[PDB]
Amino acid sequence: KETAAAKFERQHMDSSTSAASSSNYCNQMMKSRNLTKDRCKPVNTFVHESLADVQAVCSQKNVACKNGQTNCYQSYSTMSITDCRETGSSKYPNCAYKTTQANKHIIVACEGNPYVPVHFDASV
Amino acid sequence: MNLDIHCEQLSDARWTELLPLLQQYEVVRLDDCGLTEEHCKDIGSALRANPSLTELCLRTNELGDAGVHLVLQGLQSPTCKIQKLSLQNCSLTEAGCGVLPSTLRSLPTLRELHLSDNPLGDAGLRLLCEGLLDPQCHLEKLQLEYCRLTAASCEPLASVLRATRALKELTVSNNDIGEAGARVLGQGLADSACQLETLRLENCGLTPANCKDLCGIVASQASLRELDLGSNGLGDAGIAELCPGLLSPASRLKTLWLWECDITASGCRDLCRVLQAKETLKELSLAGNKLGDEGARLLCESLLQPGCQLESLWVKSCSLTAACCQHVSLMLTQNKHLLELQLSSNKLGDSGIQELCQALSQPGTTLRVLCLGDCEVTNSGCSSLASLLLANRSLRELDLSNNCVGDPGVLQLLGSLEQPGCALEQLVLYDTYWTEEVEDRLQALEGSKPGLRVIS
Repeated sequence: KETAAAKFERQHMDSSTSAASSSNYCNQMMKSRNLTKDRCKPVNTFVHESLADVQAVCSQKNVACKNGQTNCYQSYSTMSITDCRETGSSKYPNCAYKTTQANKHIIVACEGNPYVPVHFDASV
Repeated sequence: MNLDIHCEQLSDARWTELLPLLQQYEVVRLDDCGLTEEHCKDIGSALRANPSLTELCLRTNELGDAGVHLVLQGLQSPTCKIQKLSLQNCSLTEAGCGVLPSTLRSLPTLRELHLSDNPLGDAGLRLLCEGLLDPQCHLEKLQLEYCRLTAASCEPLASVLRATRALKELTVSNNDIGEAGARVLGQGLADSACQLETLRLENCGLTPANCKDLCGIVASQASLRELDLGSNGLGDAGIAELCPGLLSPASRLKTLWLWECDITASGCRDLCRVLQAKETLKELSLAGNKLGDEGARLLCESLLQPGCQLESLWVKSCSLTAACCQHVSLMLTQNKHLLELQLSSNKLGDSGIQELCQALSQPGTTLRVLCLGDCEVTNSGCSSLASLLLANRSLRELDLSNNCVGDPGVLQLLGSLEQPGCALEQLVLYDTYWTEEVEDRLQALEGSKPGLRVIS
């Protein structure tokens, strides 16, 4: 199963913390979200807003994604996010991440109707 | 047999069902569960009555200073013949460290201990070393990363070292000890009877000055297989100061980690005399370092000296551009020993990818892994990768995550994967966007040839 909308809910949502607790946040999340299962996911971002405050970006500003496709709506509000980024000492199975918290606009892709988001594109 | 709740917030019923099993399990790994002091009480009790347990791992749990004290007391029974114990991120402060001495005394079975990510402070390390000394303590692998250990912690460790001959692995990474402390430590290591196999010191604050001291250890520790020195501004000088010991005929270092260490072209020149000299050096990271295309040109020359038998090379983010691919590729065609290549996060662009594709597509190539992660490859670049996938027989993995690839790109990759003679096994495409139409063809190709994984 796992609808691409679910893959998204799993891979990039954290409505509970409003900001990353420590510099040791990512190392856990990447683990408890199976991003370091087969190999270490190179990078991943988590958004700290409520889901509906995120599913609403699909009827917002329409922008072209990094790959030139047109279904990427960018949000107006600077949302509380977190950039997880593999460290130089990340030789899978041994995975390691550098946590950086930040508030930025988040562009995401939307697909279908219900026009839900299905891939995190970038922050600005 | 092996308990393993991991990332499950344990229900009070599952904990109680579990309880009597704790006295039967050989291995327990209660990593990141709802564990607290409460659970620790039962763990402790159950710990003192289990005659077979050999590894306890109470990772990422707010066990705390109180809860750890009790869990510890569980291991404090004759019955307890544990050999590996981890309490990574267990919120243990230099306060709960009070029982470490009494504890290491009774466990001459313990061989592995992980205390990382715990704010032991130097006060915690101190008490930790009072146990490490007793002739009834014989630890082999010690890990103390992210412990808020300043340089004060170095003398008592230098001390633990001059007295031990057991330790095979030491990892103190991510503790601001500086140049002075590491010298106090480098000194102690020198006057030590042990034969280490692994030594790790990341973001520890060394300077070129400390390499001079390392030069000895490396040159003399014949049991040293991995030397992880990343995130330390040693720069070119330190490197230079470091080689005399690496050439040491008694050094068989297999893995040398040197990422984000301030090395530029100059330092590779010093390193290349090693690759040419050392048939024992196998893995080697240089990610982060601004080697540039010339740093590249350089390394290539020694991967051609057939006496160089290096297998895994990582240059993630090393300021390379298309201009190195002409060299990178030439090496690739003639080199019979290199199997893995991390070229990620380097602006190679479509043009760079292609020379690789042509080089690699020649007969007899050997590279099994090529990670072109984040190298500015577009839909038009998957077209070279496509022809590549058809003609090359050697490649087992191709990472291409984080590029400007879309539907037409994948589709061109699939054209080649869906064919019959394709030898690839994993195509790594994390963070790439494609639609249902494609995802179907994917879940579909992932149907025809199931022994080929396409990860994302």
